[PDB]
Amino acid sequence: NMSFVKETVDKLLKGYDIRLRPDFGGPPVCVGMNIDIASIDMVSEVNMDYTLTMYFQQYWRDKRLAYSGIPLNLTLDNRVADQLWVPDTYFLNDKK
Amino acid sequence: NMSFVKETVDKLLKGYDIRLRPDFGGPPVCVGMNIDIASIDMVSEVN
Amino acid sequence: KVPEGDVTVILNNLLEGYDNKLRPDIGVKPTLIHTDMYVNSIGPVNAINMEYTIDIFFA
Ligand SMILES: *[C@@H]1O[C@H](CO)[C@@H](O[C@@H]2O[C@H](CO)[C@@H](O[C@@H]3O[C@H](CO)[C@@H](O)[C@H](O)[C@@H]3O)[C@H](O)[C@H]2NC(C)=O)[C@H](O)[C@H]1NC(C)=O
Repeated sequence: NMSFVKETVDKLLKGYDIRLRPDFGGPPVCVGMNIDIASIDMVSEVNMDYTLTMYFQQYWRDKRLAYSGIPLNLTLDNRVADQLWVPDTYFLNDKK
Repeated sequence: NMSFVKETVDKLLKGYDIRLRPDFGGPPVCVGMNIDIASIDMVSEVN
Repeated sequence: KVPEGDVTVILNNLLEGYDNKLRPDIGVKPTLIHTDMYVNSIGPVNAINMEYTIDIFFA
């Protein structure tokens, strides 16, 4: 069972172009976002800013990362994010 | 000679396993230590 | 004891095809991790910010 996961992951990451978004040239990729607020620390009047800790989660479909034959969802090591396209989300009113 | 030193350094660094201490199976490696104090620039009782 | 070359070949043959992306016993059973902690010191308690500092060795 292990070697099947080896082959599947290696096949998925083989020939993957991080520079191109999913469905490049096609319709826009839909990204579903949710947040879980852990705390709001310092609402400062003098600075005009609020500090906020949160778990920020994004969901998007990618045909390149589709696999079959494994009936379970794969939780990979976080560093694999360096080898994958991720949306360029950012917070506009951020100070730091 | 200059070149003698130049390839001597490369000879030294070649075949060197960083992952193992000197005398890996032998006695412990002795590490002497010196400290040259430049300055103590702060002593806070608060912290 | 044994030559340094023996430990070197053992070390470089340890990795081989490892693929650290995958956890041990993936798709078989949960990976059991035993946690150990040594509290070097519990730092100052900042009542203003509702926090406290702590220094630990975590294994
Ligand atoms: C792999 O991950 C997926 C995504 O989380 C898992 O699918 C989701 O499983 C949950 C629990 O079975 C589903 O929730 C239930 O769905 C029914 C029908 O919609 C709803 O009436 C219930 O209130 C509850 O929400 C969830 O729908 C499902 N996701 C989708 C898109 O259908 C899946 O179970 C995971 N598989 C493994 C082997 O880990």
